[PDB]
Amino acid sequence: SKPDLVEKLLSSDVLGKGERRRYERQALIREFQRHPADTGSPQVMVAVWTHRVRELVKHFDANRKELRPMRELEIMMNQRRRMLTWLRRADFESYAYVISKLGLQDIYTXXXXXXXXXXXXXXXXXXXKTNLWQRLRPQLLAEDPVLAAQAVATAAAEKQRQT
Amino acid sequence: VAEVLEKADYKNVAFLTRWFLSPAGRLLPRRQTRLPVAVHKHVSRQVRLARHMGLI
Amino acid sequence: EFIGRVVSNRMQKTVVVAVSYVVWVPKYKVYQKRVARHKARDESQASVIGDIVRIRKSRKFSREVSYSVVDTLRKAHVYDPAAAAALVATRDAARAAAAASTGRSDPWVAEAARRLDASAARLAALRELYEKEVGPGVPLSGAVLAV
Amino acid sequence: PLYELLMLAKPSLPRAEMVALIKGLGDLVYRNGGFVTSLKSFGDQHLAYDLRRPFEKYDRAHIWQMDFVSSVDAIKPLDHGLHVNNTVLRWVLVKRPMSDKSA
Amino acid sequence: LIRLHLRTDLFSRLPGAPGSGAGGPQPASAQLAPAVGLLPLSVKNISKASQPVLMYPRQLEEAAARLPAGVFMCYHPQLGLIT
Amino acid sequence: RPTRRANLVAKLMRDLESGHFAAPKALDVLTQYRTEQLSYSLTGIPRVTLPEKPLIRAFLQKYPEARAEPVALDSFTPPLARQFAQRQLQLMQAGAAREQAFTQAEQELAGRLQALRSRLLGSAATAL
RNA sequence: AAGCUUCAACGCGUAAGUUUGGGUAGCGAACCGGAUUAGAGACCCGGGUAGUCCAAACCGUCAACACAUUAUAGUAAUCUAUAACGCCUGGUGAUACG
Repeated sequence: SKPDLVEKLLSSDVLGKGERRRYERQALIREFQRHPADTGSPQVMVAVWTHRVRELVKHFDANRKELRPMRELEIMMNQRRRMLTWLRRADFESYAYVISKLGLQDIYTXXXXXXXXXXXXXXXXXXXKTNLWQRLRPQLLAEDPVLAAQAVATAAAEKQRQT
Repeated sequence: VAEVLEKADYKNVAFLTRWFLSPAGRLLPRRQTRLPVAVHKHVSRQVRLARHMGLI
Repeated sequence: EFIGRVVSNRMQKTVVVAVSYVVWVPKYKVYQKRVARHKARDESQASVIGDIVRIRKSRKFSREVSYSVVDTLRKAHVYDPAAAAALVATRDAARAAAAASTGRSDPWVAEAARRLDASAARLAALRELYEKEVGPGVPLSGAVLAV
Repeated sequence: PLYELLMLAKPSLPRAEMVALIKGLGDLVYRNGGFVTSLKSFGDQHLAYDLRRPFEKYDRAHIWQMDFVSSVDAIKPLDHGLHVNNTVLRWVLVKRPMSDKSA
Repeated sequence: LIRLHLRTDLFSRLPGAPGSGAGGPQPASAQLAPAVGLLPLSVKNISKASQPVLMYPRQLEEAAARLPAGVFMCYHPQLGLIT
Repeated sequence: RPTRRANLVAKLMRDLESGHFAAPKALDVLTQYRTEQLSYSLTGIPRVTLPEKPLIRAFLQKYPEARAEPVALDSFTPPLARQFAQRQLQLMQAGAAREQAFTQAEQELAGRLQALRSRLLGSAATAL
């Protein structure tokens, strides 16, 4: 009985979800690496940042009036953009490998965003005073298809839960 | 004087009435303890919890 | 002859090419870099965006298409999603297979040993390349040994 | 995360129901996969200041401590457990580290 | 970091050998002992990371009299870091 | 508002070369023997920290009579606390840890400690 | 090297002010009352409404100052080489248009 109490202590059930998400964060570092314990290759970086922006975007439809680490949310999004746009130039097979495993589009840069020879399907958006989350939400929805899927899923969920 | 265990987190009356609490329901400030100032601030926090507590 | 990056291929039998040409200004003794855009004929549409191409003057084909594509030097590698999933399969197969064959020797020890001996085999190889190129000599300079 | 609760209790009731009140809080933390480490009271201490602006209960109040390991989901039921009962006045719930360095 | 031992006076102090320097502490005759501060005086970066300047060598002579006494540091691909 | 600079031999030199007048008489002194003017700046505050501080802090915490030797400052013979700390340190670099060295230093230098406490009790009976 | 800067764009933004909802310990514009003085509209004594309080939005300007741009390289700079910047060009005249 007392060993059962010890294993229910040492479980991840009891922890605060800061520590729970940190333990599954080194689970993800065990997943995405090229290697036994590589923690600084750029695939590790973008895996951490993509997962991080997913639990923070859940937290940030939950809390809207937060303002201090929303700067940090921008810092993750911009440094992730820097990391993909570097890694495409640097090691392309790792680039394609990661944004297939995570399932992300291409975000590289009177210009074209490196489309093919033929079949030049395109996606460009240019305008012809906002608050924060009313603009930071649809960008982060826009580049990432998993977040768009979560958006349409929770939209259908609320529309059939109110009905 | 700076024995950490039983003084660092502990809100009970004895240590604070000995060396941390002014007599008129008030506290002993930084100059009257001669203790490391961050540790003093955290135990001053503990004492000032204990002035919100049912004790003191 | 220009060697400059493509930027547009949305365009029939014609690619828009940008070249970094540097103009002098006399006032400040500073070379200012501008980039001009040219329209150039290609024939095979093998130019994906990001390719480094060689354009040359030929007979004009239009009002503003004036060069012709000679050769694409460095190919721009492109995102194929199914091939990317194939690299996912091969890459985690390689990682799991290496960890299973390895897994006391914690796997870092075995891989770092393999990287040490791989670097040693490399250093022996380029050292013997230097040995066949030069002979027994101090690595002072190759400019000294060019005599 | 183990949670101390140096909470107050009504001063001189017959103990037939304050023990039942702790049975209720023990039932509340009994749920959600966690349990009390030690239930250490301090008997009774007369207080330092009066409380209950409505009904004027007074000092001489009773003291209890729970020391329970709980996942964070159980706190909102514990908030109801400490909020609905008018036999208790104040409750202080503190996190404690995994070295089990409790009060 | 790379610690330059600056030449304070009008002699190098080879018997000092201020850290690294010329091997062997023997000049022939000992010299004056001047108290001058540090002889690289008012060094001017005349190339400049925005504007590189080629000075075709007669222009280099005619701008050498524009500035006070001292030696240009120059680059050339066949010769490296030159005067 | 000018600036302090080189001194006296660059200041004599550009006069003395031309045959202005004869020198101040110590020119042979000024030339044959190397100087240094205080070329005054801060290359870095060299606060080179003593290794004997933790050993002397512990020994002065444990035996405070080691604050009370008479000691000749101007002869470089070491005092008793220094042989304490040097004995502990030479047992440290011998390979043992700190506390076993402190115990061996307690055994191997206590004799002068009871000699000193006898001397201090004699001075105590002298003063009172 | 994925670094530096930010033209452009875009957010943060003390406090006032406005729209919406109410009601409100203390704080303190109006409105009436009295005072140094000849008139007194102010300082000061005297009650005290919006607003200060809350929740949502708009505004975004200022001795918002290290008046010390940002960053790197040197031992917390106003010792100063550079990288991208932003701003000034005698004073009075910046308000009016768009």
